[PDB]
Amino acid sequence: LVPRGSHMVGLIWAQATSGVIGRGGDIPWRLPEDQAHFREITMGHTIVMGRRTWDSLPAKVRPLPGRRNVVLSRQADFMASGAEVVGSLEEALTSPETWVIGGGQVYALALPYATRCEVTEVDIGLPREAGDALAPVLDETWRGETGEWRFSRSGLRYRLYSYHRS
Ligand SMILES: NC(=O)c1ccc[n+]([C@@H]2O[C@H](COP(=O)([O-])OP(=O)(O)OC[C@H]3O[C@@H](n4cnc5c(N)ncnc54)[C@H](OP(=O)(O)O)[C@@H]3O)[C@@H](O)[C@H]2O)c1
Ligand SMILES: CCc1nc(N)nc(N)c1OCCCCOc1cccc(CCCC(=O)O)c1
Repeated sequence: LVPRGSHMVGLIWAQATSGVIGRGGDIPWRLPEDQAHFREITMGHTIVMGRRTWDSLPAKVRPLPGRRNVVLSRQADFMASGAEVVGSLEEALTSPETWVIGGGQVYALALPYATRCEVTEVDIGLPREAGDALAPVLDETWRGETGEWRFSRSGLRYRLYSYHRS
C-alpha cells in the first residue's frame, strides 16, 4: 500500500479512557492481548521511541526483535545496545514505514507528520495525575474506525481504534 519512496509515519499506543498512557515510569495495567497487537502492527518496520520508553522496555525484548529500534535522546553517550540513538526527529523518520511507539513526549513530537494511529483503549478508570504521560490529542483531520469491546483473559475490557488521515 505504501509507495517505497514515501515516509509513512504511524503512532501506536494504549491508553486508559482518561488518556493516561504512562505513570511511575511504567504502563499502569497489563494486557497481553495488546502486547500481541503491538507486535503485529510494528513487526518488520522501523520503530521510534523516546529514551524513557527504551528504559521501560522489558529486558528480554530490549531491543524489540524483528524491528529496527531507534531511540531519541539528547544524551550523546547514551548506551542502547542493539538499537541506534538519534538526537533529532529528522534522522529518525527516514524509513518508508515508521511506527512511533512512545512515550508522551515523542508522540507529541511526531504527531504533525503522522497519518496513522493505532490506539488501544483500556476500560480502566485512571484519572489524570501530576506527572502522567498522556496520549496525544487528535485534531479534526483524523478519521477512523472503532472496534468492539472485548474482555481480556484477566477480565480487563479493551477495544481497538484505527485512525488515519491524508
Ligand atoms: N501506554 C503506551 O502505549 C506507552 C508506550 C510507550 C511508553 N509508555 C510510558 O510513557 C512513559 C514515557 O513517556 P515520556 O513522555 O515520559 O518519555 P519518552 O517520550 O518515552 O522519552 C522522553 C525522552 O526522549 C528524549 N527526547 C524527547 N524529545 C526529544 C527531542 N526533540 N530531541 C531529542 N530527544 C528527545 C529525551 O531523552 P533524554 O532525557 O535521554 O535526553 C526525553 O527525556 C512511561 O511511563 C512509559 O511506560 C506508554
Ligand atoms: C504493549 C504496550 C504498548 N501497546 C501499544 N498498543 N502501543 C505501544 N506503543 C505500547 O508500548 C510499547 C513500548 C513500551 C512498552 O513495551 C512493552 C511492554 C510489554 C511488552 C512488550 C513486548 C511486546 C511484544 C513485542 O512487541 O515483541 C513491550
